[PDB]
Amino acid sequence: VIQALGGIETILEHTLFKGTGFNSWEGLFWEKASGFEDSMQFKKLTHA
Amino acid sequence: SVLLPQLRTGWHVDQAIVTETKRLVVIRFGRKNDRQCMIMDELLSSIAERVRNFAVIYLCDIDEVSDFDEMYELTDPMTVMFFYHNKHMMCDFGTGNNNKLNFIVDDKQEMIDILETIFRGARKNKGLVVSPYDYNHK
Amino acid sequence: PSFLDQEPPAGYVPGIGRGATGFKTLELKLAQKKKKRANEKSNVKRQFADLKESLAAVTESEWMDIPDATDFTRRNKRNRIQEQLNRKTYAAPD
Amino acid sequence: KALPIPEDQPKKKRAGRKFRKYKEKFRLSHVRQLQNRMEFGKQEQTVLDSYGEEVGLGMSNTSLQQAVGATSGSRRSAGNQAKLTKVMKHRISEANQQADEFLISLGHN
Amino acid sequence: IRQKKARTILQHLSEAWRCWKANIPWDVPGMPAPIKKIIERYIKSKADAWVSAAHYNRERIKRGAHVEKTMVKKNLGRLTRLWIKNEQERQRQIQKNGPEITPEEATTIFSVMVEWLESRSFSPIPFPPLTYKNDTKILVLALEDLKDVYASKVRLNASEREELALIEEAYDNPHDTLNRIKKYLLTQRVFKP
RNA sequence: AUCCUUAUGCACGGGAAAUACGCAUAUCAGUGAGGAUUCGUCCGAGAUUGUGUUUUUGCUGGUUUAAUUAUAA
Repeated sequence: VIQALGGIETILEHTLFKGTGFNSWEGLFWEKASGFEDSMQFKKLTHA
Repeated sequence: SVLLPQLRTGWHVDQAIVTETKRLVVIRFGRKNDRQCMIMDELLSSIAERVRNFAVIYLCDIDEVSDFDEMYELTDPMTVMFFYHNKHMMCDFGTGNNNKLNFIVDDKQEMIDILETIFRGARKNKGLVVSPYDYNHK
Repeated sequence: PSFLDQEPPAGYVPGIGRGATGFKTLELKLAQKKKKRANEKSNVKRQFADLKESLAAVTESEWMDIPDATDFTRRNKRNRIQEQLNRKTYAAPD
Repeated sequence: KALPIPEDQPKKKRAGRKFRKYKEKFRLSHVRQLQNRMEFGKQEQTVLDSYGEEVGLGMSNTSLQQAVGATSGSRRSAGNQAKLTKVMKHRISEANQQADEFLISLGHN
Repeated sequence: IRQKKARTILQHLSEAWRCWKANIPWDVPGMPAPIKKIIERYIKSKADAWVSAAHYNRERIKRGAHVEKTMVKKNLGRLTRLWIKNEQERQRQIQKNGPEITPEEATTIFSVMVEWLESRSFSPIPFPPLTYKNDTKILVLALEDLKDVYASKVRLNASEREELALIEEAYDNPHDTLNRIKKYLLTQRVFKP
């Protein structure tokens, strides 16, 4: 799928990722949201 | 219904809206022979006590007192409106009319998340509350 | 809700009352075309009519003297046990 | 019973020693974070659930341990290790002894 | 007198409707007979409406004519309620009218097996000896299979962490837990709902 | 005179839990609360009901420059 989309760069051109202006992406990690979300669930929260 | 108190006068109206200090004000404008103005009357009938801390519910028939019709632009059988410290609370539902309310909410839990969410917003003074739920297609 | 008990009016129009903010002849023949227009032109209740009638014999003492209600399903107990037991969660050990 | 009031409160922050050990339960571990971090540009490690569905454990192994499939020993928190409720505890132990005397009645006979 | 009593009257409309949701026969003294009759007839009406409505929605959900949403949700409840009701019925009448086998039939059946096994030369299963080489080499298997609901989960709810506790203890002090088993087999005939 | 025992109280050191604990003019409850089984028996003190808190109780912790005033004219 990646290659058939024209290789990574041609994707990232679809992103903001140049905005963060890392030169190359090769050192980076994402942050799963599920972590943040859960880490906010152990608190005490109204259904809303 | 019996739980829900009602309004007989524009005087009742604006006194109420003024005279509830610390909590939201909820008012149904609808005509007893409407369908929804029964249904929604039920939905709110079941939430009355459970919210009574931070809000309060009142029923008003347009046919009783039609005064506000001109000024608040009342069409539809049933429009709920929310007032907190005399200000018209505005929570965009994505429905396309941010002011007031129209349609029927089919879940208690939802409805509570609304009355609450708006409330919490109105305690900060933000004019816009952003609904939890975009029901727009209605 | 004392002003539901009071319920006076005053001389005032509601709008300024709060300081509110918004955020025969032609009609005659019109009526002619109205009544003209329509000129060309429950079961439930019926059921219960017998019983609501047969209550005719019910003394107002029994109306006064009647139980009010109960809970047979124990809605409270089990309910509060649920909304108890779920109160918290935890983290799944490593 | 009426829902209390939506309004948030200023956080009381009291962190003892005791109170901390009582926290370590509810707050994500370290490892449990080294899951969450999804290495950019490169497919996760995932494993197969009971259901075979893949649970991504993203960074939970430093990339040196992916090449060797070294899994992890790293740190295992004994703080959040799950433990019985009070009641259940005595039903357990109780039943255990009871069954054990029944047994020993098969021990001597 | 009315209004005050009117409200409560509404209640027994509810507690009626629930107590039919529960099958409970719902008897109160001091409830004047005619009213109680009324309630009955009412519940019959709302009942039939509710049931027919549930099945009505259902098949639609199978076809997919737009069901809104809360119908998809509540439907499962307002339905399963029934399937329980049907079950409770079938078993009432399997008390009253007694088992449906009749012994004659049973004789053929049981015979069939017995002949089969003899023909098959088959020894029954021994109750596990208190020393059984596979005991450990078994428990682990069974214990893991109560484990793996969880192996994804980040957040154990309450009832869970209770289980996962047990699974770990028995998974720790086996000889004790085995003894607990063997007793349970040899005696326990009563169980929690 | 010395020691042990028992219970209770004040303590000191140390650990453990904070789905635990309360509270109640409630209601009952050795004049049986509740349970068990090998069906012969055995066990023998709280249960119910309502209610409140329960990621907590009190406290304490670290990051988003004063006024006064002096010349020879």
